Amino acid sequence: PFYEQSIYDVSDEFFSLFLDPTMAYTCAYFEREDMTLEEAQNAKFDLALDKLHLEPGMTLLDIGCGWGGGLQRAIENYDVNVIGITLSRNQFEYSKAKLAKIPTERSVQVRLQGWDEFTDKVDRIVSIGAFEAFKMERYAAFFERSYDILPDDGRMLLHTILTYTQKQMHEMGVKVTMSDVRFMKFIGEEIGQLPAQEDIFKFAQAADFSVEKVQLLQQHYARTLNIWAANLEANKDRAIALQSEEIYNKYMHYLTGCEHFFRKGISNVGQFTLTK
Ligand SMILES: CCNC(=N)NC(=O)Nc1c(CC)cccc1CC
Ligand SMILES: [Cl-]
Ligand SMILES: [Mg+2]
Repeated sequence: PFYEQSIYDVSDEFFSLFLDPTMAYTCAYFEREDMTLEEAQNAKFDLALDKLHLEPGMTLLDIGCGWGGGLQRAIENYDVNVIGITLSRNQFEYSKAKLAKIPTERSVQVRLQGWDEFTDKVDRIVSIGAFEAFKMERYAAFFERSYDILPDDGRMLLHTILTYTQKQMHEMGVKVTMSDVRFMKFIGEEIGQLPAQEDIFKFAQAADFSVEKVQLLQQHYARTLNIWAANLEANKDRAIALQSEEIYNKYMHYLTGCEHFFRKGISNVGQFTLTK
């Protein structure tokens, strides 16, 4: 009967207190065990981009380009035109300015645009950590739009957090405690729908994609979240100064709780190679 500060309300400066310098907010890939967080984030973008079989002169679309680290690796390591789209104004301005400083002989575009608006023809698509925000009632249209803008040899790499069914968690030996259910409720009131592995298969193969590979990075995310949490704790006083002890505690709770979910087996994260 009235109108009444969440983790969403934090500034980009707040995220720089605990993300690596490239501002990746998605699962890293510790290709070597002694990699730093930044090296492992680079390795995760490189892992994704390598699966696209990019050739010189192709155009690459990044759906949900975040703070731009994925397209930075694409511009630096491939001779391709890139288009990045995002619906975040902060990330749009950040990525446009970050990417403008990179030498290139190709075209580079960053747009404030959603996927349901995107009509350009592109040769390859990467989408890292954008799918989690889609509603399942939008899944079909997403894969259809992606399929239609690709050519006949088109490839797409979809990277997304995944959940398990109750039966799967049963068979796997994953016993969900009350603190796990308390945490899933916490995610409701502070963070709506996550796909299972089989869902990506269903909706991608319904849109005439073929699934050629799924790669699961469960324990890489546990390590990613562990490092994020250690960084934020190192920067606690600054985090509380920018925000509040309330917000610092919520973010630490959220990072360490998510870490626990990946470590114990409740959550996973997959890269899906889709071909046309
Ligand atoms: C939908 C857009 N978001 C992503 N794809 N991924 C994250 O939000 N990852 C993440 C998680 C998830 C386990 C927990 C704490 C903090 C972060 C990022 C800083
Ligand atoms: Cl990212
Ligand atoms: Mg992304």
